[PDB]
Amino acid sequence: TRLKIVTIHQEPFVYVRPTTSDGTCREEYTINGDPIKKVICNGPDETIPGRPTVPQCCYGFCVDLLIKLAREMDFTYEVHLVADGKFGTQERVNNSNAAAWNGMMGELLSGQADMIVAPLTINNERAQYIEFSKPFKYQGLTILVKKEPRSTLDSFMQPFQSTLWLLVGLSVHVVAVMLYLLDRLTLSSAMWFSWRVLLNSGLGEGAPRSFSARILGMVWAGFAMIIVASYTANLAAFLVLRRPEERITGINDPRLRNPSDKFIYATVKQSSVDIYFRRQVELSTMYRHMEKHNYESAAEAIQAVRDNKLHAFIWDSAVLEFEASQKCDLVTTGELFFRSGFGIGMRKDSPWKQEVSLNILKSHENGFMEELDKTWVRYQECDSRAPATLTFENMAGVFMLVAGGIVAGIFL
Amino acid sequence: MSTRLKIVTIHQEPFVYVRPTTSDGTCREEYTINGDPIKKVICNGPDETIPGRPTVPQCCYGFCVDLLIKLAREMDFTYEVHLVADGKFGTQERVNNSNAAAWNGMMGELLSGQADMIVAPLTINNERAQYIEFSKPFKYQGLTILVKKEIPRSTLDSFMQPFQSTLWLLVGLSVHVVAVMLYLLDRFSTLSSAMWFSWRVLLNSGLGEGAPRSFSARILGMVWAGFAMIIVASYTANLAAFLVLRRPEERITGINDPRLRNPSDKFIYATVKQSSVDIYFRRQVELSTMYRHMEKHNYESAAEAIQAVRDNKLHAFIWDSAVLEFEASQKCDLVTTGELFFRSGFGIGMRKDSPWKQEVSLNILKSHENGFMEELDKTWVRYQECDSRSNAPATLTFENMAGVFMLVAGGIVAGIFLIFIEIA
Amino acid sequence: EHLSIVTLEEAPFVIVEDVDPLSGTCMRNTVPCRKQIRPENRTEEGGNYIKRCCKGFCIDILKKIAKTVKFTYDLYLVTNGKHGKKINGVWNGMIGEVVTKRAYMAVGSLTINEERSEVVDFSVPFIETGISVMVSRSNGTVAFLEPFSADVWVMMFVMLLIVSAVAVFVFESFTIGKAIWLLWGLVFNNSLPVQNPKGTTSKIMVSVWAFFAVIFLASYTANLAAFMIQRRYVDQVSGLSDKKFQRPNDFSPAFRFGTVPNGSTERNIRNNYLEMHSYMVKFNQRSVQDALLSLKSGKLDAFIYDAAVLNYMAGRDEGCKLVTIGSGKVFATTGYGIAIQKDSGWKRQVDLAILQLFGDGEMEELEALWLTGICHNEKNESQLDIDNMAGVFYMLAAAMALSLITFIMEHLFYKS
Amino acid sequence: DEHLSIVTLEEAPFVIVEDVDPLSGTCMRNTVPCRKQIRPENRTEEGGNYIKRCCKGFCIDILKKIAKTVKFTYDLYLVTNGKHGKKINGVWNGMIGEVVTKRAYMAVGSLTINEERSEVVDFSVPFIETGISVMVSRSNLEPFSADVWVMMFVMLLIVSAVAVFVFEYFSPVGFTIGKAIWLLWGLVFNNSLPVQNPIMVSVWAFFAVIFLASYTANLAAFMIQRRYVDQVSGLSDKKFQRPNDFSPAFRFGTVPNGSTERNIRNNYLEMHSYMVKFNQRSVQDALLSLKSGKLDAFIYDAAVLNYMAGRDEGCKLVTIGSGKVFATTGYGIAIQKDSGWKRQVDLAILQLFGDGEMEELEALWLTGICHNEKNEVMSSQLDIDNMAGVFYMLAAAMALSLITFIMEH
Ligand SMILES: CC(C)CCC[C@@H](C)[C@H]1CC[C@H]2[C@@H]3CC=C4C[C@@H](OC(=O)CCC(=O)O)CC[C@]4(C)[C@H]3CC[C@]12C
Ligand SMILES: C[C@]12N[C@H](Cc3ccccc31)c1ccccc12
Ligand SMILES: CC(=O)N[C@@H]1[C@@H](O)[C@H](O)[C@@H](CO)O[C@H]1O
Ligand SMILES: CC(=O)N[C@@H]1[C@@H](O)[C@H](O)[C@@H](CO)O[C@H]1O
Ligand SMILES: CC(=O)N[C@@H]1[C@@H](O)[C@H](O)[C@@H](CO)O[C@H]1O
Ligand SMILES: N[C@@H](CCC(=O)O)C(=O)O
Ligand SMILES: N[C@@H](CCC(=O)O)C(=O)O
Ligand SMILES: N[C@@H](CCC(=O)O)C(=O)O
Repeated sequence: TRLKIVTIHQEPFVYVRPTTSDGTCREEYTINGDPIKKVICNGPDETIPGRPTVPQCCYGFCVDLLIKLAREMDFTYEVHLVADGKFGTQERVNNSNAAAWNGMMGELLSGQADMIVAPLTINNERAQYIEFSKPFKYQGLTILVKKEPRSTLDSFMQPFQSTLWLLVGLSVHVVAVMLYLLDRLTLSSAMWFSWRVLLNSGLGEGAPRSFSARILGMVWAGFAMIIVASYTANLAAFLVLRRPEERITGINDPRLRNPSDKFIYATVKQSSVDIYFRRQVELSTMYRHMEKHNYESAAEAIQAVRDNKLHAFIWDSAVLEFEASQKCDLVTTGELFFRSGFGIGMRKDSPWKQEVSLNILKSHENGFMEELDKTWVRYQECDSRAPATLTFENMAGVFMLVAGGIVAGIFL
Repeated sequence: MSTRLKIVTIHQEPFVYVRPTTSDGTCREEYTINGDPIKKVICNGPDETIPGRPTVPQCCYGFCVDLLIKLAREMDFTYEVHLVADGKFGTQERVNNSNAAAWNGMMGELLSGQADMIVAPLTINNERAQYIEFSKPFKYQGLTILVKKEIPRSTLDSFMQPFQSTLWLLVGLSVHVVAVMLYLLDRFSTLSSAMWFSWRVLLNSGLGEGAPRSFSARILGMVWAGFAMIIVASYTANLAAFLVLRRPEERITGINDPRLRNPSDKFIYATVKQSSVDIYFRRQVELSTMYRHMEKHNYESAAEAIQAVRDNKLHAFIWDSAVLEFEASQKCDLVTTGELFFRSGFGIGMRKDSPWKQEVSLNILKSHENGFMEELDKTWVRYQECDSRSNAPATLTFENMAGVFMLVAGGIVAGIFLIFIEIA
Repeated sequence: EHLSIVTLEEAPFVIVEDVDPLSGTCMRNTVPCRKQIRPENRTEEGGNYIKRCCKGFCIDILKKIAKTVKFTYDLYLVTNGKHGKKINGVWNGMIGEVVTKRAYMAVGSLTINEERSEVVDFSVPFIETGISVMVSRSNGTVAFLEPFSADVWVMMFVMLLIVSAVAVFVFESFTIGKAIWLLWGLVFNNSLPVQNPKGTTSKIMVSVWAFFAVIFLASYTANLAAFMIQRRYVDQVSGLSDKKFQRPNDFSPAFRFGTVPNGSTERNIRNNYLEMHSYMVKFNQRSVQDALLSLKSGKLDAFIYDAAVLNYMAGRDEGCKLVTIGSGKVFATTGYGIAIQKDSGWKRQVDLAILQLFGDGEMEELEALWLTGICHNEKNESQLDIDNMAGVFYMLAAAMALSLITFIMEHLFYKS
Repeated sequence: DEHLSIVTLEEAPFVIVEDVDPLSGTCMRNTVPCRKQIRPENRTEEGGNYIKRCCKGFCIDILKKIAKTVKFTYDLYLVTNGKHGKKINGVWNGMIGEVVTKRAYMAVGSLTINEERSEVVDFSVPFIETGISVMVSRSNLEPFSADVWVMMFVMLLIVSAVAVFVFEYFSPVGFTIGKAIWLLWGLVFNNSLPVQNPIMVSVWAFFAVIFLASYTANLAAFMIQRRYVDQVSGLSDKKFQRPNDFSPAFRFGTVPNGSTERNIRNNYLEMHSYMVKFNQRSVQDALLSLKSGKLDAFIYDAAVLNYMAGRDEGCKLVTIGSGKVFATTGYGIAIQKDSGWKRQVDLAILQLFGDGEMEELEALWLTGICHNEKNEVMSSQLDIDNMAGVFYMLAAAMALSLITFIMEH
């Protein structure tokens, strides 16, 4: 027969762009060297503020999966974009005794759609009304952000770990005390000799003449050149390809828990990520900051995180990591949490659910999803860097360590 | 319209792959790195796994097979491909007849009628052109010498590689402008003490015998000490900057390297026997010395010399550029060292009285202009080259350190001569 | 509602521990679970069934679910070992017992494939699992002395001595020995307390040495920054580079890939790459620990295995020599799932229970308590390690004790 | 011992055209005489008198050698009509036009072997590889970070307060705090302080190790930027296929009626229509367009661009793609069609390849002072503009410090 297909515009999975002036989809070839497959989508063109329906050209990962599923079972389809432009939610707006769904969920429950072929996440709140197949996308939750600077701390203890610096001091007193012993006021001359040799103070106060003490001091001066060459070495190594900052909160981080108006982390309104922080009473406080600073479309939050408007952005790992591989101004949070999966959605009484889901279980077994990945998740590299001017904050840090040592020295 | 013509080829690895048949007899279906079907034909060649040298069918695929098919399309002819009996390329020799010479290899079988056209990476040269006609080359190449990837030596240079001769004159002009200016600025307007003051402040000598105390000379000496930490920081900065993106010294600095001309028994090089390079070093009398060494160390198959270069058995392997560069893009233990030489071209071979030479050469020109040969290059030179390889300089190399040490020692010895100059 | 469940033993998903003989019953987390042995026995040629206590991750899921949906359970283990393989149209193992109706539900280390999904049903995925390969890398990397070459010692000391011998005489209240300590002190970044020469010619040669100082310093700064700026990387090719599943040979002399025969990974590799089916069936392993020893003792280059079980192992490895090829690459993308009766069953409500365990965050707390490994628990662990400082301090301290040997030798020569 | 008249063009370094030496009244060095029939006008002629010049180069040398091995006479002639080869209204003009026009029996020079040309004329074996190529000049002094001067002055103030905090020994004036601010400030600028301090000097020394380590480490940071990477690498990139994209547009062009024009026309129609409007005049003028920002990138023949980059002063313009060459065609002596010395000329070229004399020929003509650098791209060999900025800081602060000296006076 003929069944309707509802989908939403998601950047990596479902591209929704209009056609040329003639009316057919522009034929193109991907960077791999393959014809990109597109179909017709009748939905609200966001270009016209009017919210009017207009057929278009749609293509992507979920489009290839929709053509594949249409090839597996002996059925045809008629794709159309979702009317309201959101994923879906359950609510009761005008009826205090009867509730309904909105989005693709609403069109499915109202009969306006027969199948959802978009990155639709599986969860328990939606499982009460629809039936899902075996997931076609393994993902999670990561806080996505656009991150800025080389130094957050004094640069003397950064290249050498605490064991290396403490070892250097232990050698300072091993050569000061071993020099006082081998050369046998005097203690201040030994400490001033070792410290003046390590710091190039050049006081010229005293010196021992014993071959044991001269060899000890030569090992101490050469070792001083090697430890300052290691501090300047690894200190110069953290100039290119520096380790990422802790702005990536992760599952259990302080930045994700505390709702400060300066570090704007938020979720898309009328979506699941708002329900993740709205249901938990502990995050209710954060929910407050999310209640007044939430965004509608995920692309608006992406542009806000690119325009330095939104600090962090908790979102699915597939989309956030994809935008991090496409727009290298943004990075996802480490320690991936809330691992879920995108899968197709069907109604309960449908028999297709038995076969189609099994087909997905077969679709993973043959490795077709790996080719779809090779097509629709490709990482575009960026500038590997560099920091340049960005050296002031550190220099103020190390200068703050020196000035702090001058204050503690004034107390002494 | 058929004109079924036999076709002979050789096993040169990028251009002609030769792998065995599957249990059913068909070729193993494989997928092109680009994600496309790999071509396939059957070859009647020598079985290398058995004593008999018996003829056994195989599956052969690659650049020369694909180009062979494209030509079989543009011109209305049919083919039957097989590997050469003797297993080597064409060369002229006289094994049993002292007064008459003959060709053996593909060139031979092509002249012997056993084949009607040879399509392989055949070198183009004068000796073969007098007996066979070549096309406008389908491959433009030369000869490179292959070596194993030895200890990362340093790019040899003098100690002044960081700063050219033009900038040092200005730097020294500022040094004597601030030492003589320090002689004028001292005491608000001795000379040797001023040069020792400014130089002692620039080199951190810290003698302290002479030192200006004026706030103009002490503040100018603080901009001078800051110019010393910034100039020294720039010296160590760029001196560490050449360190990355360095080209480890190529072992043989071209065919005319110190180790290359003199056949010292520490560095042994050779090429494939009964091959084009054998005619190149056998004809050229001057290279006879090298040839002498090669005369005793050449190999029958080219792959054997490749693995010899990988197994530290053989030191250097002068060969065709496309094969060696491809093996360098396949194995990370092999590099091609030095400047290219004998730049020739692989072209389709056929007897001189053949009219196929005209249309075939023209279709090679077209396949060049059509951009088809570039596609074949993307397909069969996968260029899965080993990249991001990072130079590791030896903590130091006597050379590139004996230059600065030689300048300093020379300064001393001359400086004794300069003490003899101050004596007068 | 006594619901008997059949399961298999594979840590840490199902840890089996004998009952405490002092307490008799099972203590703490563990739920009662029996196990019956056909080959040997105490009475009735096998009729006696041993009693055990089962605790772990999936066991906590079955007991917690048993508390949520209010269905009681008497756990039972599988006698014939398998995962989800079917032979000659007859299935054996956990999914085999799920098809044989000997267990209403089946929770454990059971993978979800199409062959089982066609004959039995599964729930929502609990953990992402698939086909993956594991190989071990040697911790062979090796340190500040590496920067300067061996020419540093002979050349530098020789030139110094010769120059103070030559230069001292080019230099030509008190006169204190030789100023070689001033030269070597100047070589080690100024910091020289020695008195410079008062002559006019010595003001030249010393300057030259200053050059030989700073340049050497620069080298000691460049080259120590050279060898140390090459770390934290891996260049093994991705995207099925070995081709061993189809062509066993590679740029390496051999590629060995083993699968558990009559297993889900073997059947999936048997149905994917027939060459991997022949070479995997020829290289079929016995147990998982035997293959792990084959990967640790150099007896096997790699293994092909479930992905999650190998993912928890990274923490387990000590000194973490071992690692998962691809920094977390997954090939099949399937999941674990509790088996239910075909067509008919509580499947919907039980799935609500699973996704409820995911909704309450119990997967994150369980992964933090069970899954999290001291290893890699920290974010990635640029900073100079203790190995380099050990390299320097071995030479500094070696020259210190050797300096004391110069003091004892100075005493042996002083007593003369 | 035959006529074998040869037509040629002038294209350096392959065919350099020099005036006859007036003192020698003959072609100096190893030049070959080459005339030019100026037809349209003359002092007392109308298309009959030919001017005299002296042509010498790489192609001239290869012509001389081939003529030595194969016995034939020849008189070198320049091409009056067009240049090179081009085909208009089915009528051939240029060198190939004169070779097929029988106005020249042979045509040797910087002439490419192409199918359309090989239709009407014959070609020998190729002696030099020559195709299409791209070349672009990349259109795109310490990291003080507004802290060198402010931290040096505040370090002098902290040196004064720390000097008053020392309170040791005996000092000359009631100056000395400024002598410990010049000694402590100098020590902050990498030791070099001759003043024996009476610790505050230890704190400033720690600031010298840490702060100096930051100055040298960041000085190595700004210099560790990998450069010479081409703006457009592939020549199949989007910057070439779709010009109206990045703003401003990437202006590029080529030289008309060559091999690149006919092959680019028969290959890409749209790209040809886009590049025909921005076509350039001469090779050196196109180098100026690639240098003066009038053209972001420039694409043309490979060999002439290889030398033009090897002899380019400063080696600024380099080939895009680290020497990538498309098309792959090569030059060759153009002989008479259908019949000719088809095999003898090739045999001469291939025996000349056997002796190996090209290598010497390219060493004499092709090898530039740019390919003679180290095997590494070397980044910037030596600071000529960056070091001059630090010298402008030392000289600017030297005249300003002299203003503090006269104001101090
Ligand atoms: C899908 C089936 C129905 C084929 C469509 C038949 C027509 C609708 C044909 C007639 C002329 C074709 C076109 C010819 C010109 C272009 C080539 C190509 O567009 C471009 O090359 C981009 C440069 C530019 O926009 O000018 C692809 C679309 C288009 C409009 C073709 C699209 C389809 C067109 C309009
Ligand atoms: C002498 C030295 N003092 C600072 C920092 C540093 C670090 C390691 C070794 C040596 C130096 C400096 C800058 C530039 C050149 C040499 C040095
Ligand atoms: C597109 C193309 O180059 N076609 C060529 C043609 O140019 C040539 O004239 C002819 C030989 O006569 O062979 C065709 O294959
Ligand atoms: C885990 C394991 O090795 N299981 C094997 C199974 O693969 C094999 O089919 C059977 C045949 O006897 O023997 C079992 O022990
Ligand atoms: C530099 C230039 O534009 N030269 C053209 C030439 O390419 C063309 O062949 C000729 C007429 O055909 O007209 C010239 O002006
Ligand atoms: N190594 C590949 C080369 C062909 C290709 O993948 O393009 C093979 O032997 O099949
Ligand atoms: N000599 C060439 C001119 C273009 C080029 O040098 O590549 C030709 O015959 O067209
Ligand atoms: N004409 C150059 C070409 C160099 C190259 O192959 O890039 C030569 O033969 O030396």
